[PDB]
Amino acid sequence: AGPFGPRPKCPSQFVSAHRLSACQKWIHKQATSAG
Amino acid sequence: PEQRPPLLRLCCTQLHQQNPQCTCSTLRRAAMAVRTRQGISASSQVQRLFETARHLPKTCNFAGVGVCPFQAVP
Ligand SMILES: [Li+]
Repeated sequence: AGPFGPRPKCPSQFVSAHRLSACQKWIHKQATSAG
Repeated sequence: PEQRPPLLRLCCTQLHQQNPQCTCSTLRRAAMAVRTRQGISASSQVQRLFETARHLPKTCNFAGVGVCPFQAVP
């Protein structure tokens, strides 16, 4: 680990990945099938 | 069909835009967002919501992550 390492920024990656919008829709679809 | 549902594939492509060690944290955030925005409250639905999110790296073959650990549901 160093000042010039890859240094992942998870919140920035999340927004860049559209807040995982398709995963959110998939999660929602699975959730309402419960029971 | 042997190909996955198109929506699942779109999700896996989005997950691949993140580093492995960010995937579980961001999926927890995504699950919380769905749960609140959609008003999911029925216990089995809430449990299945968070479980689905935690399994998505494995559903997607994100081998470097596996299944995300359980965290208490809000
Ligand atoms: Li960080």
